[PDB]
Amino acid sequence: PLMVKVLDAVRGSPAINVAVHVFRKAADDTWEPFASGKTSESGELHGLTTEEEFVEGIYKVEIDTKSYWKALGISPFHEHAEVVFTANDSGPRRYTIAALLSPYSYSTTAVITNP
Amino acid sequence: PLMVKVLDAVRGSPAINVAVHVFRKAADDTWEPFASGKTSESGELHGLTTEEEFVEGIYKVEIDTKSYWKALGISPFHEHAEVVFTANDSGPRRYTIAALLSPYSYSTTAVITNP
Amino acid sequence: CPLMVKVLDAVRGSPAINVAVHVFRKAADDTWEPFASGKTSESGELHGLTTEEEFVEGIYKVEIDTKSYWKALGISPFHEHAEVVFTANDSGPRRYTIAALLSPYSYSTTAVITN
Amino acid sequence: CPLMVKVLDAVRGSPAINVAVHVFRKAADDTWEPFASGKTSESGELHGLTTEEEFVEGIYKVEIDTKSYWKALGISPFHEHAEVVFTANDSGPRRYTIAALLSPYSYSTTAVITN
Ligand SMILES: O=C(O)c1ccc2nc(-c3cc(Cl)cc(Cl)c3)oc2c1
Repeated sequence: PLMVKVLDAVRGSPAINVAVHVFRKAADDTWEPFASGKTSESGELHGLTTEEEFVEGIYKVEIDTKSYWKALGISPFHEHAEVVFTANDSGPRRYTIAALLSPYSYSTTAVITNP
Repeated sequence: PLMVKVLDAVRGSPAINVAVHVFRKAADDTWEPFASGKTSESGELHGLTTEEEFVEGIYKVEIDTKSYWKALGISPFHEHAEVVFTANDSGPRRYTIAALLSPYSYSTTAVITNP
Repeated sequence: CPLMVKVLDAVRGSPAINVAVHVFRKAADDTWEPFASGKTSESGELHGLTTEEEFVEGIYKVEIDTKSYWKALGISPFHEHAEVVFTANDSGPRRYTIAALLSPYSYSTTAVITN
Repeated sequence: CPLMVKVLDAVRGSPAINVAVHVFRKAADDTWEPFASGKTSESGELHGLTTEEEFVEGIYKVEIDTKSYWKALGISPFHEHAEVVFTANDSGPRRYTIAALLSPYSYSTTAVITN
């Protein structure tokens, strides 16, 4: 129910080995760690959560763009790319969070389907 | 060897039924029709060409964004989104041309892999 | 003068007017301390946030209230807000423009840093 | 005054300086007639392309010479050029800014139309 896809605009390739941390807002308004993982050779990160566990809430998907670029030897601008959204508030949906990275810019979009 | 993927930034969905025309620059410098098709329910267009037919050359992938938005009843800014590039000049590659559409904006990127 | 925020609307092809923007500075304890705020003008710009003396090196977060923007236009948006988190570095150029391009299910951001 | 082009560099976080830009008007026979051209300034902007009297309704193409830009910086780019093709419509607002954000394998463009 939650997938992350990351592309590299400098290389024209998937962004491989990008760390991604997902948080969910708790009742006390703090960000609780929810799931994390790394993008594969295809730039995709599957297996973050399950439909049972991915309940309604406000989620933050933090894509660790600085760590990605630094591991490539590049000094980038941003610390991370964040995507913050309410999920599953009209029932379960499947969400793909996609991002396109450059050293001084990024883009993100959501692809949401109803099973 | 050539796939096109189109996403809709207003709907948060694949862009379905987007017409795409591919041209290849001829020896006389005109744009020759090369292949065409429509995106599926997943926003993807497969089957445009073959590795035999997709020789070296300068290609133009024209994504018919105005026709897409007009079919949704929206008056958009652009006539189309174009992506013009040299392909297969260091041997065969597989190209994905991706685009993200809004009524007054679009983004495009390339994902290129070597089989 | 050292920091400007510019916000554009990809749906209407216009500046994003009267958008609330909050800037925070990361404190030593990793919390986000309020730093400056305002609303974008008719040109989508927010000037006068800080001065050279106040804008020291460090990590800053620019939060753009995209949800209220879209709702005021009668549009249901995906994101709670847009975030741009970056490091200010004195060894680079001296004026930072943080630009954002908004759609309901997507946003893009870039840095335009000049002397 | 009715038409301005602004070009930004997503790799360096800067304006895209000294980029050649050619504007064409679609003729009655569907060919592209030269209309105006220039090179972007230190701010990434190209002003003075046309006047109100000259800029009539019709379809225009703005070609940005991204390939030369990247090569002058020592970077191998994907695209031959970037294109932005749109209709000028008198029933909408009166000043058009065509903005482009460049990366080696990707570009984004938006319209900022104001009165
Ligand atoms: O090849 C695929 O399956 C695949 C999937 C998701 C994708 N998301 C994009 C995408 C995202 C942004 Cl934010 C801007 C642009 Cl231009 C493109 O391209 C994708 C390609």
